[PDB]
Amino acid sequence: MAEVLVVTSKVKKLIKEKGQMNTSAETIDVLSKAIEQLCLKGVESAKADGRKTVMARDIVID
Amino acid sequence: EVLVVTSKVKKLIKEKGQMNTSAETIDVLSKAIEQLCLKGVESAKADGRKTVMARDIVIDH
DNA sequence: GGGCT
DNA sequence: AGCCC
Repeated sequence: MAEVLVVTSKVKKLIKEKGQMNTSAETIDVLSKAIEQLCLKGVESAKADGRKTVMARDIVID
Repeated sequence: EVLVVTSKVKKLIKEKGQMNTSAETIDVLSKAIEQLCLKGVESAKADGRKTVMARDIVIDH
């Protein structure tokens, strides 16, 4: 799907290796929505600063 | 290390923002995913489950 | 590599 | 001049 923004295999490997847990399909969808929201907040910060580039300091996790 | 699909993130930010994406931006997004997944493991384990589910990924903040 | 922010 | 397409 063109909608998936996370590397499914690497996310499942992290959760398996660090948690001994499986990962639901819906977990991948929520993580992809999280990325989309972070990128859109990033665009707003960069635009407010009059920049053309989304930089690390534009991505704030509360 | 990289947990986001770099080409799709750059396409989203280019298409939705008419902006470039810094290399460090990709690293911060990957750190964000790692932290969300590890908080997910905590919630799932606390609930006695063997699967990280959507309700384990808390993002409303 | 070839420009750009 | 460091860094992005």
